[PDB]
Amino acid sequence: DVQLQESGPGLVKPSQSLSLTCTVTGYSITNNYAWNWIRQFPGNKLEWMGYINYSGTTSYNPSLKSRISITRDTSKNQFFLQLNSVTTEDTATYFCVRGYDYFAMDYWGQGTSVTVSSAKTTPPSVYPLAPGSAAQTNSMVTLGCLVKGYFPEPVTVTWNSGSLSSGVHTFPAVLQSDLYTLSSSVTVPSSTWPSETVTCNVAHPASSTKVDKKIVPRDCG
Amino acid sequence: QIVLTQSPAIMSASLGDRVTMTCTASSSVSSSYLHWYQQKPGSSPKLWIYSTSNLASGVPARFSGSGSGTSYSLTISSMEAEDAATYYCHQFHRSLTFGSGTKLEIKRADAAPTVSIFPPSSEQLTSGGASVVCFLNNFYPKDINVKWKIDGSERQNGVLNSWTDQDSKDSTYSMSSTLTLTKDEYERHNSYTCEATHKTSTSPIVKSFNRNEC
Amino acid sequence: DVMEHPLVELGVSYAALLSVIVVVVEYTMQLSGEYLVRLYLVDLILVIILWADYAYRAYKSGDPAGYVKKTLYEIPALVPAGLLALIEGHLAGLGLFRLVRLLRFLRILLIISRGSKFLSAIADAADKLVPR
Repeated sequence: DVQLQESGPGLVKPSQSLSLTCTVTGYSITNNYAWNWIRQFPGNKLEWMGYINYSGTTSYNPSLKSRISITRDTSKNQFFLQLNSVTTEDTATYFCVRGYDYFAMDYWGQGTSVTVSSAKTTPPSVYPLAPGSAAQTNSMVTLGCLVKGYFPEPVTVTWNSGSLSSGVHTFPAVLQSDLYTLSSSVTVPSSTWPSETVTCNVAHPASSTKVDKKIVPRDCG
Repeated sequence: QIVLTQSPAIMSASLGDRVTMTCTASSSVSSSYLHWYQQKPGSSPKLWIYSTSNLASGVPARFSGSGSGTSYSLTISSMEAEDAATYYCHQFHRSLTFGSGTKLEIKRADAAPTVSIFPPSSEQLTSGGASVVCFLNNFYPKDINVKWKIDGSERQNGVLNSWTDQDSKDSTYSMSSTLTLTKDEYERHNSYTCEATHKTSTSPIVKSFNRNEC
Repeated sequence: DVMEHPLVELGVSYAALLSVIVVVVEYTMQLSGEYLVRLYLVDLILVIILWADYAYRAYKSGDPAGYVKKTLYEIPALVPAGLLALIEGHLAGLGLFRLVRLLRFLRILLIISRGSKFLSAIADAADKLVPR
């Protein structure tokens, strides 16, 4: 059972070097085939970066030739990737992959997300989103929570500590100006809210932040 | 070094429909080096068809690959739910290059969006910010027009939209549209409206609130 | 007009030993290019020397054809090592890894074949010095 696993820092500063390690098990990288690094950008475009085959020879994507280096440590059955002077555009998910006959990529690592940014770790601000009910009414009610200004990804959003899981939509995050923002909406029966408490739980592991925000009906004062 | 252009870029098919997607190369590619991969959000791509027409081990018989030279295709005799994914072609000549991908979605009955608008929270205003949020949930198809009108006038600046991937259960789409303003900007106007025009009705869906009545 | 001068008999035998040394140097020494190319040139000259000798014994001994079919195990050794290296690289560059495997085996046969001729050389040398 051939298996590849990538490892290394998920964050890198612009101008610096990105380094990743691939540990292979179930097959020896000196036996045969090509051992590749393939990345996928945020928009999902795939790009082959280069490889080092069983004999140690390397082959690189011409657009990266002057910035990359792929090496290996046969005693540990691992191969490495080094990409110099990285920029914002090198943000992507990196995969270590085996190149079988005709370069068919038969075994892929699960991939590791690398973000290239100058931003510092920042916890999100969490705001409750409650209806102003100006001709609102209808069998269902939608509530939400805005999570903005955080870095890096990801954040985890749940409702009522997870007990409220149906009718939830947590949107993909977007970069506003080097910081991420997203919102999550939850739709519950009109009999549920505001009668019963509805709370958004937001966790941001990178900043060791955990916040709960109660959705309140435009306060009585 | 050749370029692989995949078409359609995005397509939807009803379960049971015949599905065909194409990989067109800028220059002739040897059939032994043309491979296809299937990828679903959250996971790595999987070898699906190799050397033009050879199905990978776990791949169901409904799939087939064909082609030669500068034109190849991947066909699904009968679309199944688990086939919804993005497919990529790949080739080698002087270097290794990937196609632009074809995202295959599930077609379902049209559904109008449920629209909700939300004024900035009192907590955010105290901090000096003012984000107005609008959710357009569970609609189909994904095509939709969303506009923000402040005191009646359309505004595009400060608007960011985010779409969820097609829902695994109901096959619908949902999106958020957020208008980010400073507290000062927000306080210069009264009416805030999010308007959505979708195939399901010639009449746009409009949700609004008046700031000075909050 | 068979140039079978003892100076040739000496060289043919001496080439069988050097041909084996070639494989050892290729395996042991981590030669790169310039020095690696020189190694393969030496090997090429050696294989040609041995190429002749073999074709010779072939012609006489019950004429060509017949002989070769009995001494096929001697063919693999007569393949220039630089030729296999050149081929392997070209095959790997094209991702023809299944073939790289077979080429690998052909290299094994080449080593065994030369080792076989190696032993014959020594045995023959022992005879010329201490006949028996």
